[PDB]
Amino acid sequence: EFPYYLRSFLVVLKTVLENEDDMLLFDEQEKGIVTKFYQLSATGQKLYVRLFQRKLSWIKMTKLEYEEIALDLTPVIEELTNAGFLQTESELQELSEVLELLSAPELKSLAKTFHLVNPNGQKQQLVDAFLKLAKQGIGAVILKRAKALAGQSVRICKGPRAVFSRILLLFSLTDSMELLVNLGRMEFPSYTINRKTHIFQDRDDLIRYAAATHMLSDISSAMANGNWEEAKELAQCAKRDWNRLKNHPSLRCHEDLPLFLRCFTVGWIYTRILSRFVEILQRLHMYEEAVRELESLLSQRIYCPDSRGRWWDRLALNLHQHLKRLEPTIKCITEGLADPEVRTGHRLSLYQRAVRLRESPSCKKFKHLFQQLPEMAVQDVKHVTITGRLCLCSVEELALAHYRRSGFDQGIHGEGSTFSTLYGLLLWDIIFMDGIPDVFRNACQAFPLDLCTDSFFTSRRPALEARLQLIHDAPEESLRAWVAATWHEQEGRVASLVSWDRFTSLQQAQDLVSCLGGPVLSGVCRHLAADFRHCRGGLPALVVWNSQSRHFKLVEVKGPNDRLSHKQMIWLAELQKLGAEVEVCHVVAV
Amino acid sequence: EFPYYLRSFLVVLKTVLENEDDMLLFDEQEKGIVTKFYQLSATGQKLYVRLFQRKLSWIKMTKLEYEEIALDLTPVIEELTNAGFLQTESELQELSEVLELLSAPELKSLAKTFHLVNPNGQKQQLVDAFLKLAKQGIGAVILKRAKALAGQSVRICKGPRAVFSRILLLFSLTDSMEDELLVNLGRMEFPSYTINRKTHIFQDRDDLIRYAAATHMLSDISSAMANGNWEEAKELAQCAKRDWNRLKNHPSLRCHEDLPLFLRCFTVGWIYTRILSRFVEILQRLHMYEEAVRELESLLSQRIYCPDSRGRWWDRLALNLHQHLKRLEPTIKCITEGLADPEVRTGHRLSLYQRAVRLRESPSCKKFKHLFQQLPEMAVQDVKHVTITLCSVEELALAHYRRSGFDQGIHGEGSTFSTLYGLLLWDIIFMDGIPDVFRNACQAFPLDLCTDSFFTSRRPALEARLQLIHDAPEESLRAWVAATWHEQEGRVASLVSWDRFTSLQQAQDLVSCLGGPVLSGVCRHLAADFRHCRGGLPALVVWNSQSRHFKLVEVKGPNDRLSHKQMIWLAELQKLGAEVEVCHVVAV
DNA sequence: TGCTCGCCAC
DNA sequence: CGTGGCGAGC
DNA sequence: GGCGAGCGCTCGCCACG
Repeated sequence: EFPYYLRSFLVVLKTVLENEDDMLLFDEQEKGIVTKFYQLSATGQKLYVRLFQRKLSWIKMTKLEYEEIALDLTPVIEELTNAGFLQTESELQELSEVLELLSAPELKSLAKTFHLVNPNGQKQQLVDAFLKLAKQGIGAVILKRAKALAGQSVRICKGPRAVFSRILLLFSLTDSMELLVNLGRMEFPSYTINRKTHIFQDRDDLIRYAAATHMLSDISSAMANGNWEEAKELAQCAKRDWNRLKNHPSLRCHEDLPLFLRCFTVGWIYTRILSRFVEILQRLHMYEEAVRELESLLSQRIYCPDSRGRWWDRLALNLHQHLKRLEPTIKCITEGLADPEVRTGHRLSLYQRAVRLRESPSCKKFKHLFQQLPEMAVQDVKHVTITGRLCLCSVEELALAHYRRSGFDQGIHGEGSTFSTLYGLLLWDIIFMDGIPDVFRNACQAFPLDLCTDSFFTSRRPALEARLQLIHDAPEESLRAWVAATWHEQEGRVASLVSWDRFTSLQQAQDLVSCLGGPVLSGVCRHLAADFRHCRGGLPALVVWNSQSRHFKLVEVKGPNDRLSHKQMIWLAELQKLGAEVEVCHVVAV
Repeated sequence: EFPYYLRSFLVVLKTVLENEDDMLLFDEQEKGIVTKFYQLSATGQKLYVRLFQRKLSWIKMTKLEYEEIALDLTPVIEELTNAGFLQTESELQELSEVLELLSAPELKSLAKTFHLVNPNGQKQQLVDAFLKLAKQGIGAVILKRAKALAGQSVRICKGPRAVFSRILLLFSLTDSMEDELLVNLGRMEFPSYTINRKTHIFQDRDDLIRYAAATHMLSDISSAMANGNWEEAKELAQCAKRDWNRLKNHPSLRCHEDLPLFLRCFTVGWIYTRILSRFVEILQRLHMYEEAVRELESLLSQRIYCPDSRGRWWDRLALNLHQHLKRLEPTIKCITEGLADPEVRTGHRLSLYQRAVRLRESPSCKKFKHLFQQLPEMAVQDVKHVTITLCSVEELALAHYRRSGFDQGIHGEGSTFSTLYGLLLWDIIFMDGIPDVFRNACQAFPLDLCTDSFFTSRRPALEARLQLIHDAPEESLRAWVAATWHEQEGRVASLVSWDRFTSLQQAQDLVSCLGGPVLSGVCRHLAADFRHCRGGLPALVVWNSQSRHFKLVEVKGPNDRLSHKQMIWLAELQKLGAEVEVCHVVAV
């Protein structure tokens, strides 16, 4: 009677409409459109939302079926059309739009009808042949005959759609760079909402934000399908639209935001776009151009500081191998090493490349450029080998089976989620504490907005310092009981850090915290609090333990062609320093 | 002083009364009613007809205004009541009947009176609330209070009304299903022919009555559908469906099967078949494609009624399976049986074939290849399309061709050619000696017009006239047209639009441009297959009156697409050497 | 084919 | 001020 | 041709920056 998708859509509208500063990002005609939506019948509201969730494009009216709403949708379509929310095929005026709507057999059929050569050609080829054929006019005729085949067709009008689209964005900004159906059914974590800052300066700021989003979505799509040439041109235009925008007043206010909010601005999105542009240029072998763009990204310090390590490291790689330019390479590593935002994984990666360069014929002469190098070296781990199966049932599953043979009856393979879940269970009320401005912006967040930022720790330092000492010296019964508290009071609530299914039971989690002990846990929680983005990624694939003796090993698992990455090497050593027993398990090919 | 509606009503009575066998389809009291009507006063006759043309429903006497009948209608009402033609509110005893008679203020007023919750509700909601409330009776009280509001009121008595109703039907059978007696009657001059009865259409008085009630039901259902009342339309059809199978092998049907096709359309079974055919459209509007298909298979499983419709049926059946149902092999079977069926005329045939080609040529259907082997190679040629950028979509096209040098032009659709056909072949279309096509003096067309036997019954005269037209020089064409025009202008023929041409001269100029071969071709198609020919003809005919260049144009705006029939006829005209075009108007 | 719009005697 | 929710007429 | 109704959308009022 009152279905989930509508309920969830109604919640979102209510929230955004409630907030006056958000409403300042719409002009009067746009506000009027939301009003008009509210004026629609309930059957009208249902159809619009079912169409708004669909791909923005025409759909066949005989494929519309929502029996619970109306047996025959025609008069509802009519209402939505009269109100300016939907169009019918009367407004189908682009040949490409209609050619996009037709299936393959149909397109083929139409092709034979017009005596189109090579009709067996793939859809893009057919569409292009028709369109070219129209450039002999004839286009109008191909159009009408296609529409006859399509039958009655409807599309959401793009004006109103983009309004709701930007409202969506405003409601959940952290999903933009990451609609979700389950919303009616998911239980969210507890916290008190506390909003303090305007994120978007104005209507136009939102619109530029939205267009950046769609571009990023376009480019991503192209890359996924191996269309790197198309991906490049779209990126180059996007690149042009960004420089053509840098000048705008709203950016000045974005630059004033702390990092964990700054990620929800137009500029941050284009920076992400530029970062993918780097990968695209390389796939296309344009290593020269990739390098200037990298130097450009690295020359500014407002956006994506978290990414700098990835950038420096790729820049060096392109110089060292792609460009073979040895002295700027050394320069790069030294600046990179000097960059305080680079976390230890990429740092180790950069250094490792310096050593490599300082020790081959190529670089004997530049000896005086290598003096600044710190002697940051990383400890040795214990290494075993096992045989594989296949060409593979999951490497990790094979490892797990072997350690169960070696007397480790318990074992988990959540990667970073293992520890991050324990972190979550031990520090829940601090992660979600009140008094920290702007970290909670709606009641449907899975995490504080500053979580993956340096200011997470600095903003909760007193509480964090007191909790980490309390864990470090906590008795085993304390550890188990703290975990149980959070587990019992929060189980099911959706927290991005926590995997409610990672452990088979509270008891398993209690047994694990007992084996790890307070000192280790404290060490791990400190690193995650202090530097979450970097820390989360280098954690061992596996934890296995003997439930009687509480002997445990934290295992990184490596098949053929699999080798420790820099981050993983930095973390295995750190764990080893906390006295935890660590191992690298290699599966060998069968 | 003697108005059209009465004149026309008098003609209808005259015609039916004239035929003694038709009069046998009423009993004595019913005949007596018609006598009493003729007994009724001239002011009386006027009021009765004005009320007979209204819905069968109560009317307030204080809402009656007909100064042309009487300044005070009270005694006229009284005459009609005493004679048993109207009933007054003394016989108003049904709650629903009275609740249907009240307007909005009144229903609201009554609502306050009985302490109804929401007297501000809409009328139908109030009517329904009162009627439910009456299901507790208290009906009598709601009735009297409603009548107090209505005032003095009358309704046409249903017995006598149904007699006149069947008389009307007998006069003009092709008005009965028309929805899916006419006014001029005193003033229209009808074509010449000889009156010719040879078959009884109705086996008995009862068969006629069942026929008439089927007609009214079909008319009811059709009305509902037209208003988008598809749910009510469905129920009505379901009942009608029940009444037909409830009757099926009844004695009267045997005699209906004996009738030639052009009378068979005036029998109960044919009407229910039409009803079931609307049933198909209803089920599809309701998306009930499963149920639609059994009904189609059922209508196609009998071959006594509506062979004209078989093409529509086959084609819809194929589409429903091919789309939505997606059941590929029976679809192919269906199309092939359809294509095999000699009743299917060329428009739907083309439509069926088109669908076969589509199915025969996609990966989904490679395997069924052995089911396509019988396929005849009936193909229809591709025509040329031009485009230009409301006002008059037809009017815009007309203006454009005037700019392109075609100073004359007619937005005539099929009536343009059908009118020319009429003017060139009138005396043969209406020639004497052909049994059963002319049954009374008030027909607008021969009864066999829409039937196979139209052509076969006039074949020798047609063959000789079509050859004569094929070789006719301009001057012959102009002269023949003028002859018929001058001797028949004004006569009501359904084929002929006396206003389609601006003048005789325009029609003569057009026949001069078309020439004999084209005209011959057109007349042959219309004679051979009139129903199908009439519908597919181009929206426009435009011509240059000096050079006699003409173009036949079909016009398509946004959301406007060539139908199968139109594609078949553009090709045919092109084959006769006429220049044809499809003109698309694109949005500005 | 736009279109806001639904019938009832003339 | 400027804005837009927002409740009575054609 | 007559309208009997339905009925969804402007114009002012207030609040809220």
